[PDB]
Amino acid sequence: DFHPLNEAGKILIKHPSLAERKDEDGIHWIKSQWDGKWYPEKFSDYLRLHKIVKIPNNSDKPELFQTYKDKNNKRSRYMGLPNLKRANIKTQWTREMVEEWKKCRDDIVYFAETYCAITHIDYGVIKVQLRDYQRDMLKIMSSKRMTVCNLSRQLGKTTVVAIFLAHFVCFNKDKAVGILAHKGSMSAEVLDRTKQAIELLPDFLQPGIVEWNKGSIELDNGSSIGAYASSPDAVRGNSFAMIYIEDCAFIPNFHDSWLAIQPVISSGRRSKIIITTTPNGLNHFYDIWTAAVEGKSGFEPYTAIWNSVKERLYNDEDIFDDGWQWSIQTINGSSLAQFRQEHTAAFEGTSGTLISGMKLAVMDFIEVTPDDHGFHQFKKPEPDRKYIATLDCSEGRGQDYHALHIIDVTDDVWEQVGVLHSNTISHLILPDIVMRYLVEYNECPVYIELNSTGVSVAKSLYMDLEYEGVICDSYTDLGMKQTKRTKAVGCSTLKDLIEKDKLIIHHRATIQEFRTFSEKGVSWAAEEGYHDDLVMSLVIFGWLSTQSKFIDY
Ligand code: NA
Repeated sequence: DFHPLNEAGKILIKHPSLAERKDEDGIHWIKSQWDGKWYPEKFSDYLRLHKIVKIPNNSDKPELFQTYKDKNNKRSRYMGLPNLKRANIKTQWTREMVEEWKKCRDDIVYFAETYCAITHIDYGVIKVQLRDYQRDMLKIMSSKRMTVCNLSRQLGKTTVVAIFLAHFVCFNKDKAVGILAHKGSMSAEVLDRTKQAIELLPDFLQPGIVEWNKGSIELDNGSSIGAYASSPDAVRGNSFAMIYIEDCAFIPNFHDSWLAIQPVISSGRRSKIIITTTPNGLNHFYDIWTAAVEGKSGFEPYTAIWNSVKERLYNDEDIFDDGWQWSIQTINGSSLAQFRQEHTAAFEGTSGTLISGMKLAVMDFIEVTPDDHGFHQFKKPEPDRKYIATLDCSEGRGQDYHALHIIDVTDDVWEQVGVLHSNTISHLILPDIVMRYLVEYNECPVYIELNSTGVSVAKSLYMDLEYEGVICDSYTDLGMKQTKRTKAVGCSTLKDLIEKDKLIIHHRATIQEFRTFSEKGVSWAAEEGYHDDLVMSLVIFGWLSTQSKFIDY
């Protein structure tokens, strides 16, 4: 029957068959369902697209600063170690060098792809081959002050975490870094890798080394990296410019250590903080991730799981299968319970759904016969009652649906009184159709999602049909402008509204879409083969609900 992962009726992985194809540059490509990128059919073709680059051995030519290391001059070497340079050596800055240094300074991906190395036994010093997830993480950790990663296990995260920590200390002066982990030996392992990165850097990017031991390093610029077992002592006692928290979810009695962290980041001496971990049930981390993902804590959420290692997407026969058999083989020889625990970064005591099943079980519906159009009337319009309409237009039409909700806003408890749901109505005749329902419900104001179709619909209502009740956040944008944050907090507010019983949903298909509107880290969406149009239209309302003008349309 099912692919192990697809245990219930729900599809968590699509077969290679259903994947989009493409023939280009003499090779057969297959689109991956995890990132929507094109991957060659043959594994051998993937390798000649991600081939190894040797960083050549340079003690000879100081002119070639990109690779130059003064390894043979022992006086220049820190403690006679070839890879490390003595503290306080004056570098001879040429104009080229300054530009390249500065380039690395504010382009972390370039620095990571050009200068970070691993020393291979067969090919010598080679460039680290970054992965798309790692690249994404570098950008985020760099551009944002506070970042939190919900990763799976056996992703080589440390490789990227090391590169970043290296980049920080090598291109910032007088900056103290503290790595915090459950055990101090864990955080010692992290900086070991950071040191493995630092020691392979060319002279011009390598600051001189003052201290260089297991639990601590210090550079001649003033920057340091300290390995610590997580404690409230470590945070208060030190003045950190950056705090990296390793395996955060698996740190017992973290609440006090976390409270010690607050003043260090939150208004605030204002320092960077990077958290990376696999999840561990509904503990303190679930609260961190949720606050980040709902856009409440200023943290930038990021997530990556097994499929980010693209080697797994090619089977034993070296043909692209989008991780179909690797996943089967990894499920076997172990357990589904363990695969979720090891490879999926899912939280234990919960499903993905935005709305808790605890709430989705209590939710009753009102069965009604819809119009010629897609309109479901739950409660008739009443004179002197305030209504609010939200519209998520298709694009689209199956693909997906047009979704209009009408919400009775009069009382303290808001009620969904009408829903238009259609994949048959053209967006050219929709404005009129929608209007008669808006006009039926006491000249109901409407907040339209400004997608390609929405913008158009907004025009027709406000201008062509001269409807004076269309809500706009600006004069260029006649509806809800789509942003990452609007969706995030719209979902967050929708969750609250629904669960605290401020918003009452009557439409069965709406409640049913909530049933499969779940985690699509770092956001929420509909899972395979489901629609989210009805939910997404209510997200619009959620976001509108937070707006001051709404506090009484
Ligand atoms: Na308005």
